[PDB]
Amino acid sequence: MNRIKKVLVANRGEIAIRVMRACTELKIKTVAIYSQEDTGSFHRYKSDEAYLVGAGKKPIDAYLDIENIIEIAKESGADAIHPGYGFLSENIEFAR
Amino acid sequence: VKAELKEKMGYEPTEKDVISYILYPKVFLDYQEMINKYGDVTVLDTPTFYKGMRLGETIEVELEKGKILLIKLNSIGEPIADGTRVIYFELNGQPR
Repeated sequence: MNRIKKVLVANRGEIAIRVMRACTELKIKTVAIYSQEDTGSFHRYKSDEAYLVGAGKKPIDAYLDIENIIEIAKESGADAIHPGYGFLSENIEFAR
Repeated sequence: VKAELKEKMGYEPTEKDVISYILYPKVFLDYQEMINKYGDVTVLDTPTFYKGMRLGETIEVELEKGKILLIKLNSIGEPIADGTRVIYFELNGQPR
């Protein structure tokens, strides 16, 4: 693996995990993100690191806090971000 | 002595390490043995250093410029036969 050493998984649940599995299979470190209501979801324990994201936000709004996620991405050292499906998967502003 | 210490210590000592050893030999090794076990504790906030952590508490520790450990203590394990018990943490969101 070349220029991605670490990746952020900008999603939750099944899909989040599948990505983590892929990374680990490729010796890529992984970073998870969880909303307040998802402190329990076992996708957050499946990563190499994890941070809360949508602070004070309504539960669905929490995984869409674009700006927050980038700060988290930048503070983590994440070379790249995988948005999975749903949420910010198709959001242009984030992609840009 | 500088060689005595080097053999006593894991590696090659600095000039300062030496005088200290000469002045306080019993303690300097004891200090070394302790730093090997727990690492550079100088960094922990004082309350944590003397009082450890409360349950569900989260703290940050700066090991170096820009290198912060988010640490949360979730719960404490029950003792087993020989008194050992598992402590349950989240170092960087990742359960440990």
